Amino acid sequence: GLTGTGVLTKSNKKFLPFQQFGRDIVDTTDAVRDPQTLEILDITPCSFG
Amino acid sequence: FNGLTVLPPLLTDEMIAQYTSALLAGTITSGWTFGAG
Repeated sequence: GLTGTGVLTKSNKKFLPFQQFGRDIVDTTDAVRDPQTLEILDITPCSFG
Repeated sequence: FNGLTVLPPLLTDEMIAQYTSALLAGTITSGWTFGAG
């Protein structure tokens, strides 16, 4: 259900066994979890300017 | 972010430091003569 766009890379975040996604101070999604692999992935906005 | 961009300044800190050093040198070597000629 969580939709968006960006680049998916590997991060060193240590989530909890009951956490799904992560948010920052400005309340924007920057990290999710794989429902099939349970891997820590970070989301970065694509290039613009 | 969502369309917010910060523009860098034109003059770097090294140029401001050079300007300050030149002002100090002109003050300690000449005084008040380099400002009017």
